[PDB]
Amino acid sequence: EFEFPEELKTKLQEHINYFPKKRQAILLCLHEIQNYYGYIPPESLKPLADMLELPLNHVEGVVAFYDMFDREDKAKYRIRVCVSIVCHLMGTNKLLKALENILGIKPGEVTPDGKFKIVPVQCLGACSEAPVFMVNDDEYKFESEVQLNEILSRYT
Amino acid sequence: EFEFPEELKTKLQEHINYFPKKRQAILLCLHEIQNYYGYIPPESLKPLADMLELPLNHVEGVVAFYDMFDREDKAKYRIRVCVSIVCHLMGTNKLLKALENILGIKPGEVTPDGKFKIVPVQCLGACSEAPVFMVNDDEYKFESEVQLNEILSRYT
Amino acid sequence: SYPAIPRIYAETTLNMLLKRAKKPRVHSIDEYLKDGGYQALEKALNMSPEEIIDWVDKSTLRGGGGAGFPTGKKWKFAVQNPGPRYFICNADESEPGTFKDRIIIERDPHLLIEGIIISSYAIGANEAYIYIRGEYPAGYYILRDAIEEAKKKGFLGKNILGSGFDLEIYVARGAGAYICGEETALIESLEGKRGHPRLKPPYPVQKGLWGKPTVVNNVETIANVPFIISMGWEEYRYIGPSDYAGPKLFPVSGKVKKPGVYELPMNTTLREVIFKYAGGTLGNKKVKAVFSGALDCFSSEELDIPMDYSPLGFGGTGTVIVLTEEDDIVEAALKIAEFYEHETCGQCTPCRVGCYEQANLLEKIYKGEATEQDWEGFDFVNRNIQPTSICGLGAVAGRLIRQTLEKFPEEWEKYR
Amino acid sequence: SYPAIPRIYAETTLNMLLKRAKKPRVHSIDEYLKDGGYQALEKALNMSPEEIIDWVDKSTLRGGGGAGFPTGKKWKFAVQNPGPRYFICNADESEPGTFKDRIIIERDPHLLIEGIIISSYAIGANEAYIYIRGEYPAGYYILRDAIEEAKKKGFLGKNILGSGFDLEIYVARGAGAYICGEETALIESLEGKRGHPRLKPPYPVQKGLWGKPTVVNNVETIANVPFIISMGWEEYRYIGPSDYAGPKLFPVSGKVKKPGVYELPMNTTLREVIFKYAGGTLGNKKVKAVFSGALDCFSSEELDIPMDYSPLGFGGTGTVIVLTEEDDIVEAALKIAEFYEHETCGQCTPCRVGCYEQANLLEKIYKGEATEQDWEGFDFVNRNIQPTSICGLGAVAGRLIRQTLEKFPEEWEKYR
Ligand SMILES: NC(=O)c1ccc[n+]([C@@H]2O[C@H](COP(=O)([O-])OP(=O)(O)OC[C@H]3O[C@@H](n4cnc5c(N)ncnc54)[C@H](O)[C@@H]3O)[C@@H](O)[C@H]2O)c1
Ligand SMILES: NC(=O)c1ccc[n+]([C@@H]2O[C@H](COP(=O)([O-])OP(=O)(O)OC[C@H]3O[C@@H](n4cnc5c(N)ncnc54)[C@H](O)[C@@H]3O)[C@@H](O)[C@H]2O)c1
Ligand SMILES: Cc1cc2c(cc1C)N(C[C@H](O)[C@H](O)[C@H](O)COP(=O)(O)O)c1[nH]c(=O)[nH]c(=O)c1N2
Ligand SMILES: Cc1cc2c(cc1C)N(C[C@H](O)[C@H](O)[C@H](O)COP(=O)(O)O)c1[nH]c(=O)[nH]c(=O)c1N2
Ligand code: SF4
Ligand code: SF4
Ligand code: FES
Ligand code: FES
Ligand SMILES: [Cl-]
Ligand SMILES: [Cl-]
Ligand SMILES: [Cl-]
Ligand SMILES: [Cl-]
Ligand SMILES: [Cl-]
Ligand SMILES: [Cl-]
Ligand code: NA
Ligand code: NA
Ligand code: NA
Ligand code: NA
Ligand code: NA
Ligand code: NA
Ligand code: NA
Ligand code: NA
Ligand code: NA
Repeated sequence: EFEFPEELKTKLQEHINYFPKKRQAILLCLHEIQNYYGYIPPESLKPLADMLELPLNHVEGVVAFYDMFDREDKAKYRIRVCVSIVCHLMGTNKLLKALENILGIKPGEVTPDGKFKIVPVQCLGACSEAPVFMVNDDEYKFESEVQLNEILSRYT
Repeated sequence: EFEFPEELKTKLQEHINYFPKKRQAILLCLHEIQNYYGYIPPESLKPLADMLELPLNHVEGVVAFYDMFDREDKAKYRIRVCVSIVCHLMGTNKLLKALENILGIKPGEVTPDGKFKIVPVQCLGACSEAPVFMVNDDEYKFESEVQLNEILSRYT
Repeated sequence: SYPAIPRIYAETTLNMLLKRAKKPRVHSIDEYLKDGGYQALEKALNMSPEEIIDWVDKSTLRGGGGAGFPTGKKWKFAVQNPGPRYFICNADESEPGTFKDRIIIERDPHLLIEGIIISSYAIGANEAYIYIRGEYPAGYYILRDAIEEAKKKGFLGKNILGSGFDLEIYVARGAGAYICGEETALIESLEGKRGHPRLKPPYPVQKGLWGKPTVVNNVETIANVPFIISMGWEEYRYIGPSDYAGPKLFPVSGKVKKPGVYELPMNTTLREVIFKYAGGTLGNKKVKAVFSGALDCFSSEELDIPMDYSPLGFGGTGTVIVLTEEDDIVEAALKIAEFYEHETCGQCTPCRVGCYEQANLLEKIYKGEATEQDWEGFDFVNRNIQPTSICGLGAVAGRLIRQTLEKFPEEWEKYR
Repeated sequence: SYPAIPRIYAETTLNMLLKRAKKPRVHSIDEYLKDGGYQALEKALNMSPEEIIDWVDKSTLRGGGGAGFPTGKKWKFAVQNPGPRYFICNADESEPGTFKDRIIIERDPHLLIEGIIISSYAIGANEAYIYIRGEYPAGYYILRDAIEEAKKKGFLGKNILGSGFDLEIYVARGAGAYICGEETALIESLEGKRGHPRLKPPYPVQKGLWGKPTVVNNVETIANVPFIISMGWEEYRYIGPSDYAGPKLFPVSGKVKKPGVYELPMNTTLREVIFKYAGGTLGNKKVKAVFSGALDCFSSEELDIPMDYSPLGFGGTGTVIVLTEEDDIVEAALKIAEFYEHETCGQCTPCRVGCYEQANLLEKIYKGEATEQDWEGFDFVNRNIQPTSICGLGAVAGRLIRQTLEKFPEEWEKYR
């Protein structure tokens, strides 16, 4: 009873044809699924397995292993906040506070509208620009509440 | 008198035997002679004419007609620089200037050691890669002096 | 191992002429065969010549050499005349901005060789020629090797595939004359003479190589023939508009982001070639002019024309040299004048003296060293290269420059 | 149009790896070619594979992934094993403080690509992979685009520049696991599985991707390879000290005025990195410690060490995280404990329970809720993460924290 939209099915198929073996495309497909729905829907896993020619069990264990994928909370925009040594030293707490002031949510939570979810992550490889956060694929240095608010206004 | 070395005479004979009629081989023969000597020797036209079973006059007329053949200047390497519209517009002059910086010569000139001659030519049929030059049969796009200097260093 | 060649960018929406040549490397016979190559030939040899001519006719294939003459019609004319007949592939490609044919020669030689063999069988020629400019040394060596490959696999020689049809393809090299691209001067050169055009008529199909019926076709033209036989003419005619059907190559150069060869249908506009396919202009500058090689000049008000052989269409070889708003049109016209100066063969007096004086006076104008008489003289000679001319070089050597004069008066007027 | 990227400061005294990547923008293939790009590749293809290995060997090039393994020697191990063989570029960069590789990926992709092609050729690999972390989406798209540019210019594909050498580079993305930067887990991930390290030996060069000889190298390592070929190994070895020659990248973060990536020779001291290059400390406060990522902790008494791979040297990835006098070392230790907690893959029991317990008990200590048993327990688990460990995470998860206990006893005693 579960079928991928055609515009998504095509993209998945592109990834599967890209490497010499189909199963190498698994994480790219999953990224694409999450990109499309705002999360990994559990019911998407069965047919992804078929296309990969993998057991469902293999696929489920992969989703659970890799921290970027999320099977619980649908969100349009994921605010990834680095909570590692350098960002913590240079003001992660000030960033989290500003996010709470603007949006009304803490790490782990989703805004009532389903728009924004704050995800605490380990070092994002931009430590010299600490404290660092991402908004989906975009990545920024936090300067101040007013600066953060302007940035967030660009995601509608 | 003048007589072609045996390894060249052989190659001239192969061209003359290739087409149904000997006289069709004239331009291949002349390309061959130019490849061998670095130019067309005036004294080579007489015996070539006998092999083609053509009058000397006919052969001389042909050499004068076709721009690729040079009877004046020996050179080991001919740098053919396109001077037609697309190369001129995209930076023939930068290539020539770079050529003067590296080699110490301008179009028409041979280096003292008889190694490089710069020949300005019309469109070479690589206009998308303008500005274009050849070094004998090798053809390249000019990017910069540093790139050109590296290429020219390959010809000893 | 072949001489170095720059890797010209190539892109196709149709995946035919450039199906292999979109990748910048030699494709040898095994790869060609794996892709179903030489099967069109086999199918051709099970058909009569007349039928092959008929398909090519109904395909609406036109000449890709620049004049756009109907190919099937050309062939029909040749076969009306008693044999023997000769077939010639014109690979002299020497017009400014034109580099479409060489990527076929250098990357997919078997598409051309297959086309030559079918074409030669169709007109009853047992002997065929490739005449390739001398500034394409790599193409020459590549073709020579591909012909041998075809021989070894029995696609050339006597009694090809048990058909009774004999063919050898000889490869000739030019040696620096643009004029040798003109079909009659080409033939003169193949006969071991200088490249002097002959008065047409007679056209080659009546009197050509050794005075015998001869078909001259362009490399691109011939590369369509395997597809026509393979797909049938109906499927071929679905490509693009019904009147001007099939793939066409477009070598695009100058002030565009993605210069290269594009395989496109002929209902594409000139605007589409530049902005949709070639990625727009360098620096997103406004288009000022397009030079159709050294033949025509289109202004920015003429970009919405089809790339076909219609009266209002771009026509020609499909050569698109783009100039933008900062490019001096007089400077560019001087380069076109200099080209014709260097390539008149000199048999016709107005062409001989006209091409020379056009360049020589235009240089004076350009450098600011022109007298009033030099100006008037320039105007006059530009308009008087054509009279008594026996070939198309003389007929057009003033055409593009005249067009700049008419379309950019303000910029010319400023050279006073 | 790529995703937004912070503009990380970069500075070089050598002008090699950061020649272009010192400017915070994408440098496309045209700019690369203008700087002589891809000429090293052309020189490489006219050498034998064996010759290239000798050059890389004689260059003294070591791995920039953190372990400093001699690169030449790694390659030599691979090629004594029967093919086919694979080349892998490790762009997982997920060590705390470490952001050196990304500026090459994002700013000068062709330097990396050129390196990959030469190295693949050197070890006879016809198929190569870049494995880039999922949290670098911009680097991913930038690499995809760059690979297309290279294909179009004929630097990738079949029969590269008439050499007979074939190569495709595939780009894979991670999805959140630090452990996937471990070379055997990376391979497992490339095979479409969970990132579980494998028992070594065998090393990848004997048995890696699909069980075949596989060379894994770090981005920075690979980026050196074009310079070695271009300059020759002799000239390259003139840079820095002759035992640890060539450029090295140093990502500096924390309490420095000019945080960013520095391209420097390896005779540079740690004190020079902080004070001569990185502008000294914020507020001119005294240096308390330097964290070499999550690997080592250096005190203020250890700043005059070379940034080389000698026993007494800084070593590692060159990551310099600076803490000053007011920064609480226990707080910083907690953050490091939390990192390992989140990244153990859990295959090994002491690493699984140890990484969790170290972080859990240290949190209690930090918050002032630790019993006497919690204290003694924390000490014990810290010393007992490594037993039975099959990869370097378990081997080092206690290491830095142990060093803080030895080097800052006064601060720890405050918490007890
Ligand atoms: N591709 C290049 O590199 C290049 C270079 C220079 C010029 N050109 C092109 O050359 C063109 C001019 O060529 P042309 O003078 O040969 O053109 P044309 O119109 O005189 O003839 C075109 C073709 O049709 C044939 N033909 C025409 N009428 C015929 C008839 N009644 N009977 C039999 N055959 C007939 C000719 O023999 C020839 O093969 C220009 O339009 C220019 O674009 C191309
Ligand atoms: N850059 C980052 O983001 C990052 C992240 C985590 C860890 N690291 C680094 O990882 C390092 C540890 O990595 P490791 O466990 O791979 O180190 P290692 O010393 O075990 O291996 C180093 C390299 O040499 C090879 N090698 C070693 N001995 C060999 C042998 N006998 N035969 C053949 N090949 C051999 C290995 O295959 C590997 O490629 C740490 O020093 C740390 O700095 C870096
Ligand atoms: C001065 C000059 C120069 C050329 C030409 C013409 C003239 C006037 N022609 C056109 C040629 O004479 C002839 O029309 C074609 O080769 C016929 O082939 P298609 O009918 O286009 O297949 C021409 N054609 C071609 O195929 N290649 C070339 O390089 C040239 N060059
Ligand atoms: C837990 C963990 C994590 C990583 C590593 C190790 C371990 C134990 N290694 C080192 C990797 O296994 C290997 O040594 C290098 O990739 C080999 O390349 P070089 O020889 O340094 O070029 C590693 N290397 C790298 O290039 N990038 C990375 O992100 C990581 N991450
Ligand atoms: S018109 Fe010009 S090029 Fe043509 S034959 Fe006459 S003189 Fe020669
Ligand atoms: S040491 Fe830790 S990270 Fe490494 S394999 Fe064992 S459990 Fe996994
Ligand atoms: S510690 Fe936050 S990006 Fe590195
Ligand atoms: S204008 Fe120079 S190659 Fe065409
Ligand atoms: Cl199943
Ligand atoms: Cl806190
Ligand atoms: Cl957390
Ligand atoms: Cl005589
Ligand atoms: Cl059949
Ligand atoms: Cl510079
Ligand atoms: Na080509
Ligand atoms: Na010619
Ligand atoms: Na004709
Ligand atoms: Na004409
Ligand atoms: Na910075
Ligand atoms: Na960057
Ligand atoms: Na990862
Ligand atoms: Na696994
Ligand atoms: Na190894």
